[PDB]
Amino acid sequence: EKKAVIGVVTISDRASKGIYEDISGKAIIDYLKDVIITPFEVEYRVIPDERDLIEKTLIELADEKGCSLILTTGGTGPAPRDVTPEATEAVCEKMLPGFGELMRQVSLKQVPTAILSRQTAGIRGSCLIVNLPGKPQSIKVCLDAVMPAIPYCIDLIGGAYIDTDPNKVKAFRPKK
Amino acid sequence: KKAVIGVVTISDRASKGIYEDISGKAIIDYLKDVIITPFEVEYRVIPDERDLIEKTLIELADEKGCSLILTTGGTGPAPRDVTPEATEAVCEKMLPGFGELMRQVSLKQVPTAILSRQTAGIRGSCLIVNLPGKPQSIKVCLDAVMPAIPYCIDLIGGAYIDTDPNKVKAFRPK
Amino acid sequence: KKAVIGVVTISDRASKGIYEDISGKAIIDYLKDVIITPFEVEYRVIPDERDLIEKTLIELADEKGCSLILTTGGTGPAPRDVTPEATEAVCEKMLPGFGELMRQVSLKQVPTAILSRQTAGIRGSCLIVNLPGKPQSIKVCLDAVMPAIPYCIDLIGGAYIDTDPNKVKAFRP
Repeated sequence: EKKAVIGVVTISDRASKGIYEDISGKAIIDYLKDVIITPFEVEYRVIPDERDLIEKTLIELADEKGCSLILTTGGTGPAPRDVTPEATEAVCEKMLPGFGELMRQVSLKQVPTAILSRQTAGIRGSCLIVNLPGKPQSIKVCLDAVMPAIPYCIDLIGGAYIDTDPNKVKAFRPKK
Repeated sequence: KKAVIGVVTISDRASKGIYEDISGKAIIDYLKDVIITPFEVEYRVIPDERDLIEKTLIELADEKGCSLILTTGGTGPAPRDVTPEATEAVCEKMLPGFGELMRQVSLKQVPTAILSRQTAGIRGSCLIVNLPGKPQSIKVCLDAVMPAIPYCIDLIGGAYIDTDPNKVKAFRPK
Repeated sequence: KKAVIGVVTISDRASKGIYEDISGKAIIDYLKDVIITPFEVEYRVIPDERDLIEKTLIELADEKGCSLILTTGGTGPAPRDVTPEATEAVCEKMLPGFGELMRQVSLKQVPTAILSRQTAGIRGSCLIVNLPGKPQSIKVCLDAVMPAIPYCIDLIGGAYIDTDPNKVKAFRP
């Protein structure tokens, strides 16, 4: 059986040179540990806002570390240096428009500027890559919104088996 | 102009063997139930081979004169699901609102609706729309987008289609 | 630094002088009504010709120094409706959330909202947003996206804009 490996990449020129506490990264890893009940390992990376480095990082995680899921945080706004979506589009062979649409929709509730987010999601081999926001409150609503479909998506692309605690988040798996 | 509607079932079972087509059935049943104007159906069941999908859509729009083509199948994240790609390839103008609405109305009952890559686009005077595969989802999606289809077809110079207002209100700013 | 907003009406009728532009005027009125900071308007009424749309958007952003450009017209399914195409052609980064929300908000009124291809993108320090036609559908879309515009402009190095919190709250994290 394939081992479940999950990538968590915090993208920020600032944090890349040092960060006392990666609140965004910690929130994401905390979430995963809480809701997931199947065995899995985390591959954490903190890199700057450099398109080529982000692409190479995602590639290393998916291709070398064998991640079935990679969650990024940061670099998805309208500013010129925010190139996480561009890097994500570049390494994936197929994008999932439903992710960005839903994440912005749930984020909009409390954040009117959620429509400025260029967060997306895509598939590279047997790995799903999802761009999350930076704010803890936004990260939470986005994960609550998309996690229910992640395990099944991973099943469909041949990734590692992941299951969640139905009491926190139920991993929807449609059957024949 | 004669109203011809294409219904294309794209199967990922061409090799495993097809024993039924409940998806195509749901679509044909829907069309017959709501459309009140005369129309014919060009039905195609093809394997999920990208070039064949594009070829089929081009034939239906260009040779068979369809004003609307409805597809089912091959719209998920799996690598073999390339219906959306084929659709983009044959269309000159895409309509993002279709995929958006279809994923939105399907979300409550289908959390995995965000995995769907269904889209919609225009090729000359023909509107092409990707539909899901589950009959229940097909009806839900068609109920959401059919209201704007007849009018969209008018705007691109396609054949006249009108539905039973007691079943589906084809909105026509007129 | 100076706040300049472009308002582009893409219509044949209006460009011929045989139709008053109720759309563009509604946009200008909206801006004058909600903005409380100093700004000027660069108004243009042009035919729906692909090349003229791109050149007008480029003139406004590059030569007139607009930090925001609002277009109206040519965003439907018809083959002549190429405002979105022209917008994509001049922007270096698109904003999918804008089209998503505008269609969302429009669905409330009419189901044909899904036929709209309105979008938005960035060119340098200028934000370009495609608005609807009816002066009424314009107010509705603007009420939905305006809250995030001033801040977007801040992030791309554009001019400072702020609105009347009693009319439209310009959200700034």
